[PDB]
Amino acid sequence: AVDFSSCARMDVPGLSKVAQGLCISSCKFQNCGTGHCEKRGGRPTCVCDRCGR
Repeated sequence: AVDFSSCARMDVPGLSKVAQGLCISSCKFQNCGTGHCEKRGGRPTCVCDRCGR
């Protein structure tokens, strides 16, 4: 929906990069789901949505 930011806070230990790398690739395999780290108060969520070109 918004291709500009993606865990650019650098607040997490650092694994968030690999955790999203897999969440994105895995959910991308379907070609209709992009993995995004939706975190706010410390709740890292793995949302997958990328259907429709």
